[PDB]
Amino acid sequence: FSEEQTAEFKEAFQLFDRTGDGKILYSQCGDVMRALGQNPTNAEVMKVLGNPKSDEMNLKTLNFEQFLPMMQTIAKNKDQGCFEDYVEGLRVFDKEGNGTVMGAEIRHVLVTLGEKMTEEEVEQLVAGHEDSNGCINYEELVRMVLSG
Amino acid sequence: MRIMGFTEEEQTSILRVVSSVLQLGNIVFKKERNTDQASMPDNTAAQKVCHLMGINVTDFTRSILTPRIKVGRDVVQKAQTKEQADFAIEALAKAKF
Amino acid sequence: VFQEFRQRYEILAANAIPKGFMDGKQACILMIKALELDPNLYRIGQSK
Amino acid sequence: RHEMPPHIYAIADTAYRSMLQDREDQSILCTGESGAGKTENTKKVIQYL
Repeated sequence: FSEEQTAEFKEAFQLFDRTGDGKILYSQCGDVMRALGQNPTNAEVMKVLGNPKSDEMNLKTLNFEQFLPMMQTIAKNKDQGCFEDYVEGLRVFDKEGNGTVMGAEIRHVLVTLGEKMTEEEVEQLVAGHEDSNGCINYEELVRMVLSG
Repeated sequence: MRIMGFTEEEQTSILRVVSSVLQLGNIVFKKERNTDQASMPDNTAAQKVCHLMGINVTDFTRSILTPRIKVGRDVVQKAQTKEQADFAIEALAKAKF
Repeated sequence: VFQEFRQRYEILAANAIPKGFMDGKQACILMIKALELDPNLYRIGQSK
Repeated sequence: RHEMPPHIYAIADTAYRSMLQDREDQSILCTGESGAGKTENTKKVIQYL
């Protein structure tokens, strides 16, 4: 793309370097990509990561040179799952349509479906929004995640 | 009513339940030469009603067209007709108001 | 039943139904048409 | 049912979920000549539910 935002790109890239030169682990560089708004599933990440294995992902880092075509391929997605998707799917995921969605079921179907995440991930995700009813307003959290 | 000290949310809820009791009229039932039991041809009115009422539509129209009566200690499920169902919904409107 | 089908399967064909509150009968009709399935594999009843 | 392999636990689960959804009371009828094991299945369904 352009050098317009490549300055922020460079400072962020070197910000999370464990060696301080421009070599950042594959897991870490994917995490930075996700932190840069561009948050795709690890599937297409590995697809554009040369289809490596977990060992290579945790041993092999990446320079900033190849990082530009990498976010280029990421920008080729040009879109992700929409907001109406999430709101309607969570609305139809509840048991009674009571403006909210139960918590434990959400945690379970999040850590045990499709892309796997640890329990504390979804825990600190839902953390703060808990209620005595256990039914969190999916709308506020989904719009916070989308906008944030 | 604002001078009386009526909050805005309860005012909107009052207006919405008045909306509900107004919409309750448009419920139409159909008779069938088989048994002439109460039948809902197009529940879009009841759909909107139970929507802005905060109740499911399916179980609602089931309870209406089919009342879960109880004789002795056993529950029984009969079938409703035009007259009894219309009277029931009108009495419901009366009670709600 | 009419209403349960659409609410259970509107998520499949989300663009099918209009966003207005339409009765389950016609909503089911339109969504099944939007599924483009053979007419013989299924039937539309007057209540189911 | 379509997900899980066949089992009486799936039968009881389907019956209970149908009763919950359609509000229609479900029922279960085990049959077979005496000696075909009309008993074990019933108590297993009992503990399952």
